[PDB]
Amino acid sequence: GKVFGRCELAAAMKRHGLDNYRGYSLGNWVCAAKFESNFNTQATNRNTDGSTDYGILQINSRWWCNDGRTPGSRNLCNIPCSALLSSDITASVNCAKKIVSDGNGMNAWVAWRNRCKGTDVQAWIRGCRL
Repeated sequence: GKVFGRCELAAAMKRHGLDNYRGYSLGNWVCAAKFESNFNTQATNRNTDGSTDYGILQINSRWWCNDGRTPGSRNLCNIPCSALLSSDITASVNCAKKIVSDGNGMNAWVAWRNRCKGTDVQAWIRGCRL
């Protein structure tokens, strides 16, 4: 397992191209992870509706990843949801990119919309080596 630190996650996300990706500066992505999962790569939220949110960015199994148990599955990231529980952030970052590339803002992430949008998101990367 793994729980990231803020700056460790910022650096990994930047190595994966997230700083300014589709108009979202790096702190947006760190803030989203903070409030979605508290940086826990294995965070898993199982919803009454039968879908589940997986990993550090709490990506959902209806549209985005396949867990084989969710009605209406589209698997638009073309990954098993297990890949979103990895200690390495590859699948989560690539799927987060795909979400935005499929026409969704960051507003897809409830924690970003509710905790991060409009704030000084740069604070989430302040003092980090990048």
